[PDB]
Amino acid sequence: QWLWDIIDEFIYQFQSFSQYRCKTAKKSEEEIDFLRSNPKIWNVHSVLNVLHSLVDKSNINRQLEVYTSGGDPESVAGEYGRHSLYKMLGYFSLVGLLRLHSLLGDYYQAIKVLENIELNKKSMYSRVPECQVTTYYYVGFAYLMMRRYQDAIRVFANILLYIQRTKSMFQRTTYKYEMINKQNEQMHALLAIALTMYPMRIDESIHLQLREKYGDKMLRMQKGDPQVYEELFSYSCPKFLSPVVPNYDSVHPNYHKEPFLQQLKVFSDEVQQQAQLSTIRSFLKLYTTMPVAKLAGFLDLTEQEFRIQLLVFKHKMKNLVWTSGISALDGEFQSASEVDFYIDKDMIHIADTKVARRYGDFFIRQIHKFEE
Amino acid sequence: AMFEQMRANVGKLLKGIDRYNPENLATLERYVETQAKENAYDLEANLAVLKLYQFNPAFFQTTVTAQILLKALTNLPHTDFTLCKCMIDQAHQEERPIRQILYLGDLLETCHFQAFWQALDENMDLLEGITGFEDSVRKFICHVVGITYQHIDRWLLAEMLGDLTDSQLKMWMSKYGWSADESGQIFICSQEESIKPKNIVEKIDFDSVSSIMAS
Repeated sequence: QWLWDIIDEFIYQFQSFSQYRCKTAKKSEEEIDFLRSNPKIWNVHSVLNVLHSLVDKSNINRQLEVYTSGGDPESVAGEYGRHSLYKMLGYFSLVGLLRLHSLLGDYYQAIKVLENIELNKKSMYSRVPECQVTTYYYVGFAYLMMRRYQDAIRVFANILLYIQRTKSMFQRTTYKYEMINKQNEQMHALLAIALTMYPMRIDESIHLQLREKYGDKMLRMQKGDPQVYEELFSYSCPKFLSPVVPNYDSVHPNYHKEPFLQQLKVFSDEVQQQAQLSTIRSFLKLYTTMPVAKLAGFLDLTEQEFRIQLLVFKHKMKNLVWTSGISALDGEFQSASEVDFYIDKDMIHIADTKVARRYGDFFIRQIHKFEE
Repeated sequence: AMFEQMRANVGKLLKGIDRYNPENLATLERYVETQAKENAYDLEANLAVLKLYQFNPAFFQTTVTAQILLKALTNLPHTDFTLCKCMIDQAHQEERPIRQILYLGDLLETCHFQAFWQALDENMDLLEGITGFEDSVRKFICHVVGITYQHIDRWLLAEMLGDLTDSQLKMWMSKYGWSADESGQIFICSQEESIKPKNIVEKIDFDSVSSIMAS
């Protein structure tokens, strides 16, 4: 009862404020102007937007994942709760992007994604690191869903770096500080499995404490064990969807695991054959143009007799991960071995290091201010 | 030409609050068949019907989802068909004709084109009933041939396209300008034109790095 005394009092206070949101932003200049003046912080005004991003999503996820029939939650929020706030004229501040990226978050859990196009187009206001890191969060996830593994893996690198010149300080990632650490860790780990004999960019993204364990995971996954298919997929699911609260686990109510059938089994199909793409590339491409010695050496390696070695070989070159040609008279297999790049880290660091100098020189000149 | 007469209407439907209202399925399920029959496409209208079907599983209609699924598979290697299974329920992937359509879809992603045309059942008149579908999948076969072959044998390219005859293959030969070579393969692409490496070449980033190191 204490459970749904808290839950219901969030939504009823948000439904209250939703009317104030629509009322102030659009037309009442003097009410906005009166609100600019009185406090020393306009931070109180702005926080309440994306504070209610993740708290409302929790409360609606509970009501979603308790009532699976005669749907009250999902059409009320979708119609009224979300579109009224966002579709109409933005408040003049970062609040226009806050309500945008609150809506982008709400739009993310729903698996209907195609208006990521126009959400970026309506992000007219400048990309502050606060708004930008949370844009690249979802935009990278959108590329992860687009099967643009090579694009998305770069986008996850920067947001996990912790020299995007974040400083926070006053609770703008609060109570989920390490979610940004572990979700970017996790979703980057899936992308490494698909392609990698290219980056050589994983050094920047993830630190060696985790690179060591996730490194051996990919190898153990693709080569010799489907065990990593399990444990990777266990950690990947809470982070792929982001279901903010799983409901109280008990057998007396059912009500909760039924949505989790869909939610989970939706992502089963993702990692299923995308993982089995990996093992083909896993065997290093030892000799770039393969004669009879190496082509048969690789067709001994693909699968054994008899039936249907060549067919399966020529099915898998198509996907994205080989570029090659067949010759008839020679009987020769000629192929493409492409590689990435060595050092791209140093020249990106040359400014980052100078920020270690800068905020060094600056913070002590704030202490040199005080004790002088 | 009913596709062109619903674009403006359905465009404002799918940007409003009518894409989480189930009542709009009248105009929307009609417009889904208008894609399939008239050989046109709109991902958003499909995905909204799929989302409204995911909302209330009872309103799911098998043929309307087949008209989504089949036309998703013409548009590969895009993630249109990825977004289909994401909204289609556990119950709803075991329906007819859905189960056969999904299995055939799996073959196209893993690019088992030989197995695709073997797998076909020819008594399902719905798969004949989608206009330009039989050629669309063939155009996607030849699309990926161009990306990852430098040559292909005449018998080989035939078999991938459903065991074509000599005369049937003349269309596909002419389509991307492909032509015969000595003994006796069909040319697809030049060897240096296919590979396209963008590998080792950087460390030419002097200008920016000196502009920031200027002071």
